[PDB]
Amino acid sequence: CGQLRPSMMQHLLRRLVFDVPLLNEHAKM
Amino acid sequence: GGGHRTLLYGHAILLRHSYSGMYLCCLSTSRSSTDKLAFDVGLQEDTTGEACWWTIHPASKQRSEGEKVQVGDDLILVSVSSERYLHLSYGNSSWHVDAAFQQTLWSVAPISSGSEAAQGYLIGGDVLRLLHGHMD
Amino acid sequence: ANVVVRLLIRRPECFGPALRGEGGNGLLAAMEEAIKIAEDPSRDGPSP
Amino acid sequence: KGEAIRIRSILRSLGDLVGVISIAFQ
Amino acid sequence: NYHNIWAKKKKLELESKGGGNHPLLVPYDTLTAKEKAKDREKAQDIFK
Amino acid sequence: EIQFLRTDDEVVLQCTATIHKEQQKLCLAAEGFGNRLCFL
Amino acid sequence: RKEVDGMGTSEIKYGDSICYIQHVDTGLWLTYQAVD
Repeated sequence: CGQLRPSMMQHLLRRLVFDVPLLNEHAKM
Repeated sequence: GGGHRTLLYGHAILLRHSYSGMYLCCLSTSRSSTDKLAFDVGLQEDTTGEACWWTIHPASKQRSEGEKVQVGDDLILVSVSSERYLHLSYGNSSWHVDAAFQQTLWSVAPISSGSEAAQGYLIGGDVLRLLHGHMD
Repeated sequence: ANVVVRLLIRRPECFGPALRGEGGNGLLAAMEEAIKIAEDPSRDGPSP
Repeated sequence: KGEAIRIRSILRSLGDLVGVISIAFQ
Repeated sequence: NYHNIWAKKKKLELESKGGGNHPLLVPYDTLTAKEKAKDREKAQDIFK
Repeated sequence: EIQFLRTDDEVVLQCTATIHKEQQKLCLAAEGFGNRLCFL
Repeated sequence: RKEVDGMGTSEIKYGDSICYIQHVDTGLWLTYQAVD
């Protein structure tokens, strides 16, 4: 409920910054 | 029903224990773990259409489907729900009946019928209480 | 798929290293057993 | 509702399927 | 700061290993609260 | 001579399994009041 | 007959008739020891 919900968005953010492959950030959105 | 129909291979059968009315039938038995993947469909009276039956298949290639079962013909039995055969395993240094995929032969034998009726006459297996004619 | 499952199930002979009834037929046991073969040694168990 | 529940239960019997959460990290 | 210099030691281990994959690791920046109490009952007490 | 298995006729099942290097012929049994399971 | 597999005159009727037992290995007959 409130253990580690919010940090997944930080993970997806850090992936989205340096996301080399196309059509990969589009599915992370 | 129909009344004393015959029995054919491939038919969907229903059994019933004689003295207790617990129809041996397709039930949600998910308990035994001797083999660690096998069932034992025990006794319970839930004759509920689809989950009701077993099904015959012949033992070896001498009689095919559609044929009438004769006396003494060894058989194979299988559920409709689990599809396991009537497995004969060995649990722990002893016998243990289960339902699995390793099939096993299963003979039958006659005991009685409807024409073989008492109507006061004696039949084996019958309980009774003995009586003197004078002293009772 | 129905016939494939019905045919696999008569002879589910995916006999892994050691489990009950069958050889394997269970994933975490065989996988953790084989990672010992894989991680330190080569593809083989005894290999450098 | 169309006889697929048999094969789905057969699949469900192999639970280790609950326990593959460990393998999903290992 | 504390438990992520610790997890940075672990990250240097996984960097030198050549990119392993084994479950026994969670850094502190995204740590679930099941393993954080042993750190909490001193990291909050210093702040107390 | 010939006779078949009608409906509504008492029967009994049999098997034959080796045990201790000997063929022990058995039958199927069930006592459904305390134990819903089946023994031999 | 010896192997009783053929039917041949279903014999015993309950209540009407009276019978007598015989242990076959000994051939003894049952009797009532009427005590004093």
